[PDB]
Amino acid sequence: KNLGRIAQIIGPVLDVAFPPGKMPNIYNALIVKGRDTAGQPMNVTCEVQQLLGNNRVRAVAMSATDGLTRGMEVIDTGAPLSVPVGGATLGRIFNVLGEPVDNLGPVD
Amino acid sequence: KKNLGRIAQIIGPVLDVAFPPGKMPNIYNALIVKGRDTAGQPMNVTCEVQQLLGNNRVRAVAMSATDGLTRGMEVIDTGAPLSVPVGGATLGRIFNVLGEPVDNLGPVD
Amino acid sequence: DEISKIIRERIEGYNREVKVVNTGTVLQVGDGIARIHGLDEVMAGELVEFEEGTIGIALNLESNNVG
Amino acid sequence: VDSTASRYASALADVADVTGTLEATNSDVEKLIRIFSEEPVYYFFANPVISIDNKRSVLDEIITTSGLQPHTANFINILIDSERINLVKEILNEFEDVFNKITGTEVAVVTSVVKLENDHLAQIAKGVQKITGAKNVRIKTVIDPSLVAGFTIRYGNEGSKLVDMSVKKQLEEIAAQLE
Repeated sequence: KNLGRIAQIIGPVLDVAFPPGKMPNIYNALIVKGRDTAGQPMNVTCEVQQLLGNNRVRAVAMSATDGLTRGMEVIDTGAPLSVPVGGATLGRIFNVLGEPVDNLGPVD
Repeated sequence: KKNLGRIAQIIGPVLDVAFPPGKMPNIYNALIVKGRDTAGQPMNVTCEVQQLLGNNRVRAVAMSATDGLTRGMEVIDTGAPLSVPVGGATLGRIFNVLGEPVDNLGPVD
Repeated sequence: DEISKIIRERIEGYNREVKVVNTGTVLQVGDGIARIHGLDEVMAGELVEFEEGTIGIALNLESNNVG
Repeated sequence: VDSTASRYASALADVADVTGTLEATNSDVEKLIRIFSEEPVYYFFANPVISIDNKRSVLDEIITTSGLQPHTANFINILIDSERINLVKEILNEFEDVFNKITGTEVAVVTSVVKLENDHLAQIAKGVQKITGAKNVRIKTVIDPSLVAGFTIRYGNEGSKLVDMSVKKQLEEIAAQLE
């Protein structure tokens, strides 16, 4: 739940600062609320692949990192990568992280 | 031109020179070391810059022998790349990169 | 310890001098790239322009510098 | 700990030991720590896109407005000319520790819900003086309502040695009822 900041991004890898005591465990998702090319807000996820220490965690972004400036507000989920499961999954094509791309509709 | 650079680090063919904080030579300029040989006469080791190292320091490239240069020598910028004589003058003379006629003949235009 | 008002004023004035909101400065330019100081609000891939307009794009967005 | 910084602070502590101004220099670096708890002066000194001459001027101004010896100021001048200015916070945080080292005043840290008297502080201080060889033993307390039964003491080079009498009984018997 801790709200973090961007230190560095280098292509798809990231450096996310965090509160001095609280830190995500390794393989926790990182929600970075960004913007589009015209500034409408969009979300790019990341995954903690390493904990470098000194309140910095290494994050590999599942989406392309065009839309994410340095110092941007990063939000932690605490739990690992959640995906919807059940009868909704049958017959629908998904992305990497459960958000479907058949465009019949959203998930349930 | 009209400045003074200090040799700071010589790892063989590469040279670290420091300049006054304002005046800094462009990339691919031509330094000229006012060095000396083993006989002490003022001998030149012309020098091409490749990269701004930062912290008012640059990294360079020596166009001739490095054996005989000390940390604390002096160097002068020309403000331009290594100019070479052109035209009908340079016809029939051995030439080096320093624009020097190497064969035992007189000077050039 | 005592931070005087002339000292504080000179510090803040120089910091405003070096840190302009839209811009930054050049640290090192080695063989076709640049490590730019500052630019804490810029976007990776978003084009930058130097003095005398020689255009460049930004990739290596590090913490001290940006590539 | 032969860090990038510990050689600098040990050199300054050695200079203060030979010259004989150690307890003054600790107050000096406390003033400098209070200086470098702030962001603007630390950003002024750390960042590499400010020329050296105004740095000289403003450090001389801070020395004149704070009244210090060149015994201290030469260290900061050496730091800036060697571009280790980014680690002044580290050097000054470890210099009090190397002062405790070469002047034998071990910091003792305890944490509990503690509301102690001079008896607890004095007796545990003299005990750890006996078992650790402190010239003078000095104390510190931390008040935290988490630990119920007893305390949790920390000491050593980096607080590395720990013998807690609050929850080791707890966790020991929690692990031992299954064992």
